[PDB]
Amino acid sequence: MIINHNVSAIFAHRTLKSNDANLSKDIEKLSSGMRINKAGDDASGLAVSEKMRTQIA
Amino acid sequence: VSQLVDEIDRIASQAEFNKMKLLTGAFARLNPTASMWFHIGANMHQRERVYIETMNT
Repeated sequence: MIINHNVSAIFAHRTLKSNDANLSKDIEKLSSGMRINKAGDDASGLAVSEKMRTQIA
Repeated sequence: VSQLVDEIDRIASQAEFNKMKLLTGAFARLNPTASMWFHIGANMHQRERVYIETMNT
């Protein structure tokens, strides 16, 4: 086995970072209660909600 | 009666959802300015038409 490179560990951490990223995006929604808290989740959905909040207030 | 008839016209022009007028006859069947379609599928031609008739005095 090649000992100067650990490709199998590379795949393990690369997937670990992606799963760690999506986990953080779910703590926000549970701690806040709103599906969209930052831009990027849904640009159109955030815009429509604010215009609705204009009518509500 | 003049007060009541006035309110109905006021409601028709001011019935608005997401900056779209509904009860003024915009989405009628015979001569509509806009046709409302809802996306209830994940494919190309999954569309069903919606009609809101004129409801002014």
